[PDB]
Amino acid sequence: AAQTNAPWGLARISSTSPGTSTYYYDESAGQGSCVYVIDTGIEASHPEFEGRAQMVKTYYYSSRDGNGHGTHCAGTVGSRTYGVAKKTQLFGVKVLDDNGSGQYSTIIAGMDFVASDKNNRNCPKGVVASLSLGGGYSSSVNSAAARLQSSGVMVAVAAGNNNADARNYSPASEPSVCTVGASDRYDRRSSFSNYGSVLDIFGPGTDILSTWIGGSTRSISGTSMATPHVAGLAAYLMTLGKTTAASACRYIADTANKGDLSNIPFGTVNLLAYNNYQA
Ligand SMILES: [Ca+2]
Ligand SMILES: [Ca+2]
Repeated sequence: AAQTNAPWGLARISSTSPGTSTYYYDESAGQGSCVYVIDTGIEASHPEFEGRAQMVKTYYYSSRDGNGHGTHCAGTVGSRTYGVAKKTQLFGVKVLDDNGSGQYSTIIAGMDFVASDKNNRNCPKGVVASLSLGGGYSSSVNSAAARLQSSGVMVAVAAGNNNADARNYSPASEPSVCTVGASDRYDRRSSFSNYGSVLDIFGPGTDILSTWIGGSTRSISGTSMATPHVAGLAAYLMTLGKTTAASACRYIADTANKGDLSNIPFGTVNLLAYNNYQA
């Protein structure tokens, strides 16, 4: 399949060179896989989700997304126009309030919930969890992310937007998950993106167009935008049978575009997510 005039992030992950505008992908498009979006919620009624998204858990008064952050990330995962895996199933877990904040104890409970909730969902091709959040270092938050990964879920987390080493931020500093940095359309490291040895992969993160609340769209930037690219790619590869939840992060790094990025400090991987699609 080919999506012409696609968002630059989608075209980048289906090309070995920057500057293209077509997203090449296999028609399976992640059908049979499931992706939990642990964020501010999802506006599941948005036409771009085609009825494939639903809220399953909230830790506040409502399950509605009153911020837009979670709706934006979920659209990058699997919306029709702006998504990597255009046929996956989306589940929303609202651990952040409508201001974009949340306590660590609530974020931990959300991860434990996903580990248990997947056992009563029909996801024959596997389960992915996308965490576009984080804060200061916390061993308890790292441990919860390691538990979710150990339970059989491919966990992708944002590296952070501090332009610093991600080793002082959680859950980005947990080695067993997949920590995602951000890049721009010129194959440069995003000026805000964290770095360090704990990073596993880079994804498109600057000026990312996706869905928004009120049935609209808008373009925002952050490592919170790069993570759903990797989460969507994992569901796309797992549906194709290329990898499993336990080894998806390693397979993505093994098959990524290598050396294409600039302004990468020494000690940080120079790897860019890539789907290796050949018609
Ligand atoms: Ca290249
Ligand atoms: Ca890792």
